Amino acid sequence: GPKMFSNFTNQYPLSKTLRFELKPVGKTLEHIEKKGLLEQDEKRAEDYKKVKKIIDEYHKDFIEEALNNVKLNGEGLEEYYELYFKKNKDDKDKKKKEFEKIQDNLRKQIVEAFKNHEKYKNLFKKELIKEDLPNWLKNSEDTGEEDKETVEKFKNFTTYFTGFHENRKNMYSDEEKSTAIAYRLIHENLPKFLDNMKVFEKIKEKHPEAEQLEKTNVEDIFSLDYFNHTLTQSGIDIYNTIIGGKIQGLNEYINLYRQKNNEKNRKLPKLKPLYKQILSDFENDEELLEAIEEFYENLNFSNNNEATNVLEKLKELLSNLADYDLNKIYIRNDTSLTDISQKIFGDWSVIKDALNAHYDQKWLKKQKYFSIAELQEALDSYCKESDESKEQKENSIADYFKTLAQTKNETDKKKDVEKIKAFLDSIMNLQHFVKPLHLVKGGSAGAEMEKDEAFYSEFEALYEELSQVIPLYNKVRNYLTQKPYSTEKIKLNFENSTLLDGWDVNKETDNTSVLLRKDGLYYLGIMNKKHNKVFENIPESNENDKCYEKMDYKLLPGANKMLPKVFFSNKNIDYFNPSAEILEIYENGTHKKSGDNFNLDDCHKLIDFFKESINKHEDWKKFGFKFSPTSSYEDISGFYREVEQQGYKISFKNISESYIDELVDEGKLYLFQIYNKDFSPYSKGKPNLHTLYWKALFDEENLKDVVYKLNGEAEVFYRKASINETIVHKANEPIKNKNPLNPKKQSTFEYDIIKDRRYTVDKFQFHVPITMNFKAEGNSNINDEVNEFLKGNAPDVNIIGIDRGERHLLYLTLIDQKGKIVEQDSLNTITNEHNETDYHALLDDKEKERDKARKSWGTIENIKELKEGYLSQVVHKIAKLMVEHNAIVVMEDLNFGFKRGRFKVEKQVYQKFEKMLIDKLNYLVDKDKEPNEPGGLLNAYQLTNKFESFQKMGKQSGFLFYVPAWNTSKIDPTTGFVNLFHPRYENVEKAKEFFNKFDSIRYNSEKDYFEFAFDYNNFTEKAEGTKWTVCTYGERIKTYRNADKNNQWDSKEVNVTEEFKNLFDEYNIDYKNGNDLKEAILSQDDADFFKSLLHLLRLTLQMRNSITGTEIDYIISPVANENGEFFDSRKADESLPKDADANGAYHIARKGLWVLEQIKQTDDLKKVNLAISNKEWLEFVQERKN
RNA sequence: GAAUUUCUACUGUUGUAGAUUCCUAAGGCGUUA
DNA sequence: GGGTAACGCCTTAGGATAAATATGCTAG
DNA sequence: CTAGCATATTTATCCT
Ligand SMILES: [Mg+2]
Ligand SMILES: [Mg+2]
Ligand SMILES: [Mg+2]
Ligand SMILES: [Mg+2]
Ligand SMILES: [Mg+2]
Ligand SMILES: [Mg+2]
Repeated sequence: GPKMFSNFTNQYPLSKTLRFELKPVGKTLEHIEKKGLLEQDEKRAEDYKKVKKIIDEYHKDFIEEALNNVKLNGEGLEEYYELYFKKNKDDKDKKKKEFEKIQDNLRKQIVEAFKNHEKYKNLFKKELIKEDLPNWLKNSEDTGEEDKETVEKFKNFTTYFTGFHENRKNMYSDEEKSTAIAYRLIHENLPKFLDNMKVFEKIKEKHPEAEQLEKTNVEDIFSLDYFNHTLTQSGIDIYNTIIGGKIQGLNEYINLYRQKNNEKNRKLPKLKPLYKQILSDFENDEELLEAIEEFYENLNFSNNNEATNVLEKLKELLSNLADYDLNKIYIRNDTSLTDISQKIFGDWSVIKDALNAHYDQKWLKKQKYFSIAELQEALDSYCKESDESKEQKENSIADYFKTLAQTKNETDKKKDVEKIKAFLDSIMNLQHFVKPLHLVKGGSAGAEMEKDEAFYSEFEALYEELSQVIPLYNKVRNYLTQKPYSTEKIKLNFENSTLLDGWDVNKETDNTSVLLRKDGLYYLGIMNKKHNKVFENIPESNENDKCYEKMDYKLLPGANKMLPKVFFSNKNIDYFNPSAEILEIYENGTHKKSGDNFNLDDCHKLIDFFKESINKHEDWKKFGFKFSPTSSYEDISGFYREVEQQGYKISFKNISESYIDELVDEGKLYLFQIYNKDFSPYSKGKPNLHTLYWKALFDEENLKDVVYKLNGEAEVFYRKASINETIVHKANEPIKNKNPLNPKKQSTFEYDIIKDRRYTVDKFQFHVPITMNFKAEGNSNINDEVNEFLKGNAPDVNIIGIDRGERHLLYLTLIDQKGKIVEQDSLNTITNEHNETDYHALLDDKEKERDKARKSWGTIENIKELKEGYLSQVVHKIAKLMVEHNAIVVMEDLNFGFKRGRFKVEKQVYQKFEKMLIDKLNYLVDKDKEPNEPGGLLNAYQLTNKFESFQKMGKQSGFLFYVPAWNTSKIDPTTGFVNLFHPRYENVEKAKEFFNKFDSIRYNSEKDYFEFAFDYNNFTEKAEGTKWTVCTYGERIKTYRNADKNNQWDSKEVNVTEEFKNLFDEYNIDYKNGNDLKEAILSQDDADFFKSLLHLLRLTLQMRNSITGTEIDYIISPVANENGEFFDSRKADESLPKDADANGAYHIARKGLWVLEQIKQTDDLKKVNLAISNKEWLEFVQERKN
């Protein structure tokens, strides 16, 4: 039943941001436009970006000025150096504790260097933008009045930089966070420095020197006590340019020195550069047409002042190549030779084989440019693999050149993209063809001897005119290829530095924002900053008139900060009058547990004082606080949690509609409507999930016991129109349906349907942060509870396995505790309550669509978005199956245990799918369940730990278990047979030794198949399982090769029994009587027979028989299971996988079953390990009795 | 040639079904012309 | 495969606040 | 000289 997840609700809190659209009401938009609140806020974005860049430059200079004067102790540096070189050993107390201690000491030294500088006192305050930044700009000579004006525009608006200052505070921190300077300089740069030191101390001390030592100080860069110099960005740059790789560097020297096999193999010791210091570093179609016409005129011209037409001049010059001497004409060694071989002979390797077999035999002295005469000589004798005895090549190179020059097509001479693209295609095809004869740069590995003047002198001047296409083609491909709509939105402030930062009643003349509600529609009023007291004094609240519902939001944000601040402030300390004992308790930190002076009595006394002060405070005693007895508090954390949980209430006050209308009309209030398509009068179906969250924020049931909290610091954005031309489906005209399974062929609408209507007009935005499970205990890691429940009670817990199939996008298999399969279904088609969608067909069609439209340069993209919008349906299906069938979910481990390629859902997409399922199961609601029923809106399931990173999650994420997908597809489902063989092919001796360890090779008189009896103990350094009996009945499909004709990736159904019979009979081997075949197979000789026998042996052991063209893909067993029956996926009994992709999901489910058995058996929970091993998995599948 | 806070599949009829945590900052890696 | 940055991913970090306090303006 | 008001800016710092 539902007992499994009934106790896994309300575990830890979550925070999410809901997005809406703001529709201005009445004269809101008119007044917004009149006061120019949109241009101002779009200019503020540019000003904010420029001032942030200026502050970044200021921080750059401060970092360069601070780290320059720091001097590390050095002895601690030597301690870190020796600890880093103490070998692997073990993670004992020393290797970890002293490592962390020295790292923290160095980091704190760097941070102390930061703090000592005078500029650090007011680096994150109003002083920075008021005085320090203008003074710093004035000091700089280059400066600029524009920069000073931009900074001065924020002289009374500094609070707008609070988030940026918080972002920039992370760099000057002690904690080991990636966004820090000390952390970088002690954890990332220094290990690279020591690695460079050790690779130098190895390679240089070896002394096989052939490079320049650069000695004829110098070596001080690599010695110790120099890490102080490379602390700044200038030092890092100096170290990198010394390393190098326009000044010669050590890395360049060593890379050039790795040749002649003296040190070439030792490429790993290559010097890695240090990491960079933190925070340190066409127009239109008319112009394109003009450039195209200019190049056309430059190409053809009008045949004036001699023939300047490059198209025919180059053709004539190439036709004249035969008359020119071939002893001085050079040819490129690049893929142009491959093209020449493919065109002249039809084989792309003839010329290269001639050059590597007849021209010379060492490393061939590889040169960039060969000579035409040498190629002619080589082609005159190329061993004539398969051709006429005498080949009429003549001047084969020149013959091919002139052939492609004129007789190839006789069509070289010639606004729409098609014509321009075809012309460009022909042009750079010709330029690629003529490129081999061009001399690249000068002094390219020698050669470049005295050239043919009469040919090459004209050729070099002719080719430069045609070489202008490459930059032209680059510009064309850069300009022509650039999405229909745009998602750039301007943030709106409404003249308030702190807007929407909080909803509290007291803090509403400062944030100038309220919520209103009427007839189930939620509005948002952002009052003008000039009149911010309009809501302070409501004239009346009579109920006869139609009334809005203004929200009375009250909150106590943080108890640990708010309580001492209010109760221990010079303004209020007299009112509350803390006793001397309480003041001493707070000062000495006795209440805190982190301090060594922890005292339960002091903490309880402070808690009692806080309770009394809260009772005294007028705005806080209205919260209706109800605390536990003070004697039950373990520490101050419990009291703070209680205050935070109970310090939040929402009430709705009634205000006249006429007052709001007058405020909107007069321009004092900007009234929007928080809108969603579920808020429309025509909406009738199930509302969106975020709409349910928003409406539950203010529900009476929710407000009785808060589950949803309205968080402050919201944002209002403005998105401009992005799509000018519209594709509109006119009204009263039938529209063809896009769903083939839909019975209704056409639909008629009495109104227009504009494509992407949300992007053709200006739309406001509203991002509302909300919190789920406000009063949650905080069990962020439910693994201990899930494991305890699974061990205690699991007679009815099923297992679900998800594997990305080769053909099927994703395959699902649900199994019991006994391994019996209940449900098998490929997730390629999702059958929801409506007609099913063939997502496999969609992706299959759209991949072809994208690859064919890429040449057309239509920026369709998609594919990714469809595959990332497909996985949402799969996540919904998985959640439904988990809730309905009481099953855990087991998946592939993509960190350690990932699979190969050639699956539809690649590793990158599968990681995102796993992340999406983890996120969904963090808070899992059903739009159909009751609000209070478990799994409903107010009692949501929480079946997964909060997601932080792919690496942080281990082998268990709550109810999701991760297993290595090693040996999950190519295993028999019935028995546990696995093909662990790695035969390969070698000489006769090793093959004969291999076949010598088979127990018994024989022919079965009955049923007409071979028996290959053996034991796994003879093969590989493993001792597991028992002796198997591999047969020759269940292996059909075989492929010849990977490419080319007469051998290809083409399936050929062949009976291995018949082929084995023919192979044995054709060398007079007798097997009719049924005798053991070990004799007469040791006859040796005829190695090809051994290759054939070994290929059949590999053939008779493959599990997955696949055909590329046809969809059939079946797994068929080579061994029987206690009844002389060989498994076959084709003739399955619905208790075994029906498909070659089903086997992976079934075996992942079985791995999860093994995980469940391990959890149940162990009595040492909260410490047990779940990472399965290959030996244990092999023993599990080969468990004899099931 | 298809409406959406936003995405995907739709017509499920001014919308249907299921995802949907947003803003800012820093760093690392990969394709290539 | 020799010392190129426009895109495309990944990692990490801060926040999702009311109230005390300092400062500018009116008034004197 | 100048008490009071209104606004902008900073601050208060649990424990797992
Ligand atoms: Mg303000
Ligand atoms: Mg709906
Ligand atoms: Mg798999
Ligand atoms: Mg498979
Ligand atoms: Mg929708
Ligand atoms: Mg769409």
